[PDB]
Amino acid sequence: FGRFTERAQKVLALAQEEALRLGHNNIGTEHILLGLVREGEGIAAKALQALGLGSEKIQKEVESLIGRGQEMSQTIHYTPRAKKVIELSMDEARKLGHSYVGTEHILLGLIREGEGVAARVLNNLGVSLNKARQQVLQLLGSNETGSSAAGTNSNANTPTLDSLARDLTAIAKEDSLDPVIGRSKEIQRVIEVLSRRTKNNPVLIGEPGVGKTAIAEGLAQQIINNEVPEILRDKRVMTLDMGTVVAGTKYRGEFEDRLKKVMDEIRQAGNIILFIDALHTLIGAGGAEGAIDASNILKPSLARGELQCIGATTLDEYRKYIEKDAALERRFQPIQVDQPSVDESIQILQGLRDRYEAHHRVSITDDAIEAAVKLSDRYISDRFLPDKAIDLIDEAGSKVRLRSFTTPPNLKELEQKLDEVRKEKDAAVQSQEFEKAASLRDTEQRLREQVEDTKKSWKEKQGQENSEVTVDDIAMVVSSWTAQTETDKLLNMENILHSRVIGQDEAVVAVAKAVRRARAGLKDPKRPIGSFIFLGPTGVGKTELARALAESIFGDEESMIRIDMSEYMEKHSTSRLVGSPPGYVGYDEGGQLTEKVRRKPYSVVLLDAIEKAHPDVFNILLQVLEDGRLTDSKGRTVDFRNTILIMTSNVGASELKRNKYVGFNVQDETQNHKDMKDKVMGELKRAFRPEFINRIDEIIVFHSLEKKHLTEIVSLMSDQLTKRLKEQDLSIELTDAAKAKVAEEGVDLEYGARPLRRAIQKHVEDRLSEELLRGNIHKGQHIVLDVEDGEFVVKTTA
Amino acid sequence: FGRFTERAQKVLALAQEEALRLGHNNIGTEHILLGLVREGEGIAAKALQALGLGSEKIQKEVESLIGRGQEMSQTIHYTPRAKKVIELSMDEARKLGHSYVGTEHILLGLIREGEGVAARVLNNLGVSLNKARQQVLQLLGSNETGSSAAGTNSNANTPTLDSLARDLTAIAKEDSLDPVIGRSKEIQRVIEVLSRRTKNNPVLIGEPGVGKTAIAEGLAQQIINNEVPEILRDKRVMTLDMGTVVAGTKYRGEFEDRLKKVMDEIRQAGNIILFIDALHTLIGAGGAEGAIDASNILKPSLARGELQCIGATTLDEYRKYIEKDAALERRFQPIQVDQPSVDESIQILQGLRDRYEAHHRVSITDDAIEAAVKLSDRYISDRFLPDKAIDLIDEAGSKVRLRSFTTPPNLKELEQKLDEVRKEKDAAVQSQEFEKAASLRDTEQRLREQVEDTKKSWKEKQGQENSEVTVDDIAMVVSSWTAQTETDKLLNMENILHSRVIGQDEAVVAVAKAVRRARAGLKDPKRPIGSFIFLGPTGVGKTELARALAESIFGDEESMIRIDMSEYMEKHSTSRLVGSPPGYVGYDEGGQLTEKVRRKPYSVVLLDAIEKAHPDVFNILLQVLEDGRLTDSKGRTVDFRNTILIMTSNVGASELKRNKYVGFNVQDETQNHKDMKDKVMGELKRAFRPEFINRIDEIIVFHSLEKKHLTEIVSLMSDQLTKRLKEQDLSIELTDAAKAKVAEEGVDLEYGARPLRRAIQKHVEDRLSEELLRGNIHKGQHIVLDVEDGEFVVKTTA
Repeated sequence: FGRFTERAQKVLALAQEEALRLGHNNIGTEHILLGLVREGEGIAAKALQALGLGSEKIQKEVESLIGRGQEMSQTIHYTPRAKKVIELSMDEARKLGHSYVGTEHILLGLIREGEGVAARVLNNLGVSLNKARQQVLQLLGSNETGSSAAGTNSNANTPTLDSLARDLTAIAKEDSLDPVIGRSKEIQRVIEVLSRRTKNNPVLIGEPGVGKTAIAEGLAQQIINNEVPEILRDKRVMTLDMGTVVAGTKYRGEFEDRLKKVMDEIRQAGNIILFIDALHTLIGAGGAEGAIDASNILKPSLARGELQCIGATTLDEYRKYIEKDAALERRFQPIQVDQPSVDESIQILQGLRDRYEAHHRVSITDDAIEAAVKLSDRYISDRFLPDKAIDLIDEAGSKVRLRSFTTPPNLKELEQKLDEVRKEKDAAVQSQEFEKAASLRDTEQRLREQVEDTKKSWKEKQGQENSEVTVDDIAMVVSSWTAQTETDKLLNMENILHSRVIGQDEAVVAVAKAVRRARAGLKDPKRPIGSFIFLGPTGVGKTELARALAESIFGDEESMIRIDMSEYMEKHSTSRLVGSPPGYVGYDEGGQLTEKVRRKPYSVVLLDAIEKAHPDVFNILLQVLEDGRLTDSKGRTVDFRNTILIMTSNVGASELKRNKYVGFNVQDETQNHKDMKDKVMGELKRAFRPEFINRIDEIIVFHSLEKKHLTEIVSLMSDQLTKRLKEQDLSIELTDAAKAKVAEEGVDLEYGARPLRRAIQKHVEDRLSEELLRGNIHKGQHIVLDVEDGEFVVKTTA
Repeated sequence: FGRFTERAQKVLALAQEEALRLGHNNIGTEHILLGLVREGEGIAAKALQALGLGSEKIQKEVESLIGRGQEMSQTIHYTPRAKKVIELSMDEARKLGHSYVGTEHILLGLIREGEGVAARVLNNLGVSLNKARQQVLQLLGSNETGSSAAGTNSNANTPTLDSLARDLTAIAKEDSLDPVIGRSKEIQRVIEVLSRRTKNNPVLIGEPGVGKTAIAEGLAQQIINNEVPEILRDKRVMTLDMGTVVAGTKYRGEFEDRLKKVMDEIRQAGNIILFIDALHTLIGAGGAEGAIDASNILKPSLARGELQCIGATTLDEYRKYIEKDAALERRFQPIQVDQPSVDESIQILQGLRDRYEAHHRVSITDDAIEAAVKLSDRYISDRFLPDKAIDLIDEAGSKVRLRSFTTPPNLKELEQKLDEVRKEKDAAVQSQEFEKAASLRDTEQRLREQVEDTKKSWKEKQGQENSEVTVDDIAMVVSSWTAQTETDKLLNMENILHSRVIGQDEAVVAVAKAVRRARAGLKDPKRPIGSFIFLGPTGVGKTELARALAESIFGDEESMIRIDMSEYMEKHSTSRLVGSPPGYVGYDEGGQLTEKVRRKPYSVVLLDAIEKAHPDVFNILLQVLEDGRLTDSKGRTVDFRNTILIMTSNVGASELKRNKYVGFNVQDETQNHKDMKDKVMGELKRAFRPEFINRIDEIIVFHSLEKKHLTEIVSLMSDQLTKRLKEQDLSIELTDAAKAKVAEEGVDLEYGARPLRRAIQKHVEDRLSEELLRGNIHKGQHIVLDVEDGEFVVKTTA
């Protein structure tokens, strides 16, 4: 039902006692009622005893019902009536100060459900339903136990400390104050700044937003025992809570007045610590609106150090307060608030991990924690390092906890069946159709037990799967977003990149391995997952791999940035004029490159044809390649952390486009291979500076046809064909038998490689469409245009 | 009289029984009254029997009104009295919770209609009208029908469930709400997210706009029966829904406070699931302004795992929450939600067909759905895949149902007469003018019946027509906007393109058929539905076809975007289209091309002069043709889906200007045809960079004239001639003989047939106008340019 204590449950179970003992085959509210009076000295029972009802008195009425009875007590469970009462009471005990459920609450809950079996039992045994709830109630209430109140055993403090406000020291006497998670060196660092009084205030600057407040609670604790100096010893800690300070008078003027009142009482000689949150706002410096200019009072008080205070200030705002002068900053002092970096991340995860067992399957395993962090860093995305983490851990740790209970095969189908019956049955009884309902009822109960037995027979599937939550689990979950499906993308990357790369087995494998290394959790996360320079030809080379990489790692062809370096041979912006240039490398930094990768920090950054472009532009790109950042535009830091940077180039192109053929011998395959496997890496060095090339994982080499890179261009256009009809309905393929025959038409010596789209168009597309309009193919079928007899044939494969 | 209960309708028809039985030829309320008291055990009847009125008592009065009576009962229908009583009863039923109006309500309806036939019957039989309505009320008029008394159980629920809101758990107990449509494996994938609590929130990302809420209703069901985790044994789903919260509160601060209360009740921790609909609005991040940043409360609540929630964010928004940090991603987690793609579309169509049943034309057919879907996808193509679809089926799904019943033999003329009568008759009857009315009345009812028989005579045309909404029906309707008669626009494309093109028989058939190929299905919808190069002379074929293509395929002449790629060169746009720092290649990527085509992604994109245009431009153009998309404008996707990219090319002209002369020789002309239709697609290739232009579907070559062509060009000029004067309200026509004499001026070896507009201007426009100005014809009569003796002749005919 929920969560209950004994006392409750006992009155309920006494109902079951009555199930067989009174023969109430399913036990109504009356048995629950009897239950209440029958635990004797339970608060419900006691109430009923006030009304004069003994276990007897209830039971006599109760016995006048079924009368001991159907002692088979078929379906020896509750009734729907009693199930309402139990559910009501439980919650009616939450309502009446009890997290779970107490005996009293069940009688009270009975009263609530005052039309049920209990209710009529009680209206037959005289006593009113509210007189009963009265009696239970007067054995609840008058709480104040486990609590009291205290100020400060000094309270020299009084005119201030009355007003205005909570004191961290006070609330920490019994310790009803949460840690909160650190930000641990910060708590130490607070005592550095706070046993100061011309740097009175530690001033916590960081993401708000992780829980700055954890650090603050730090101070309180350490002034007691014992990290603190003798300075911060012999002190009392008071928080300047903004709401009481503004008061019900609801003005800034009132806020200042109350804050002043604290400053006068500060006569404790700096032995009082006052906490001023958003101290910069109070200083009133920075912005076009200061947000009150308390700085005037605060400055001599802080400077004298009589006001010794605690600062919570915002990253930029804090600068814009110490700038104010001349002892304003003789308070605040900055301190790094922990927003977890990757190692720290792991530790945070772990700290609330075990508690993911409120929604079970996680915690466990260690490797998964590590994965959570690490796997996010290379695969998905710009997100914060512990947030990334914790999510994966829980994500997978649940994914599977359902797959337990989704493996009952799909014995959900059982549940489905039972419905059809009920219906049939019900409607049949309504006709009567007595026994014509009968068998349908019976058919139900067959089902009912069958259904339920196999949904919880896969509680064995819970003990089987439902904790393990590994790297693999975590990766699958990281992929959900985007080490199962983060390394399977990698491990089979080469296969995937080759199917949209035009040959160039060299290129595919080079990129494949470098990305597969980095993206599997083992390298290049700060910089691009692969920075690369690609020399090759085009359409039998480079671009097509840039596309294929975007597609495989990040999802979709068009998750690809694209900047032209030939414009960065700049002077296209003085008088030829090109998109919004402050002056062209300034365009790259100031807008184009940085904005685009900030937009997708999870994409193939494609810096096309770096080539003869200004080496200074390459220095700018070099910061991406090394650091994986640029800081530009408006002060944005653009995370190329989870990009794969691909720079194309070519000035070797011709050979890289010139075959690998048996053009005059088979040694023309194997030295043309070698020729291309040379031409990329030396035209690379000749194109631009080595410094550039040096922050590049691999030099991706693109070759050309044995027969074979050519026939892959045919298959790139033919694959654009195979892809394009499902959007309107229809599965199209040019069969490989035909992709070969279509490839036959792309040979001349003097012109090839390009005509292929068109010849696929004529011989496939055009041929299939002029046969589809006639009505030789139904919609949503698979259309293979094949060769079957050495000629085109449209065959279907659904 | 509406769709209402039988019991009502029965008292009404019983009036008709009294119509003939007492001879009250048209039935007043006494007969309705009689109906009421005579049905015995109807609530009205029973009431009247209380009041002391048996069928007898009423009928005695009724019989004393007429008795027997014209049993012929001339016009044996209702009259305004009885019809009012019915209208009234309905209102007397409205008040008693009956839209299905019953026996009581009519007796009640009588009461309403005091000093009427019922009413006076009752005031003669000593029964006061309100005592009668009383009597009915105190039987049926105290409705409590279908009582269950709502709710579930539970009481702890109070702070949450008070607020806000109809909980998912409630609606699935009796299954009182629609599923609606999933995304079923998604419901499983969501419950996975409810098996976790530090990635708590499944986050449904998709169009709003799908009926997403169906997946959410999913959860409820799977947590119940029965295979769901140990976690989700004790799970309850309680809803946080914004709409009720904002209503009657009208402040952001208060709204947030209510959301805080919702977060608080979650103390049932590890027993409760909270549904946050529009979780994205709450996150209040990723924009430049929030939508109320509740995220601050939700994120730590989720991290602690006390809150565990069901999230609906948005496509991009899931990123823009996971960015927020540092347990902001420990909230959201993505889930796949689809707006129906084309195959799904077919299923949507069919599913709601049966619900359009009150049209008897939607009904049917599989093929009709298929047409709707398939045709919509390629043609308009400006909406979404099932919506487009369902609209076509239904478009046709009346169009023909109207052709069923366009006019039953249009005796609306009959009615016109019957009117003339009404008047004639009326005014005669008004004077007396007795027999002078007689024949007029008689003429009236003569007419009247005559109307009605032929007004229902295309119910024989219903037994002929009354369903047909097949393929062709659908096609016609899509053509109405813009398989068979929309695909007749594709199949008969050549005919359509030639009629608004300057000859160019080569060009017309090539584009026509190539587009028709793609629009059948095969020839690339991912890519532009036609990529093309149009070579030849401009204005002498090219542009004019781009227009004509738009017209046949897309349904509008001027559904044509048009960008010049040569300005994107900056070669005639270093000084001509540019000034200040921003300029033209920036226009092409940055907005012009991408924005315009995103607006209409069903337009002829006409990319002017792409030979000598930027080599950078061609990389972009190639990307349009291949990928079918460009991603520019900082992340906008421009759908070159059912665009027809038409790239023009200056070169070719000379051969195209050579013609298939009637005489010159015979050898070279019919080989000049063959020469221009071949050589031109190769003058393209020699002029510039192949990779873009070959990765196009077809290379279209445009004549100028083909000698052969002239008399077709003149008839385009003549149609341009004849139309522009209609705007000013004059009808002119050139006879074909006269269009012929103009055609004489564009025969030609090498000069094409660009001169034909001008020569129509000189010999027609100018000539007719030089005859119109001189007062031979004056302002608003018909002007024929004829040839009669081989010479021009200006004729008048109006």
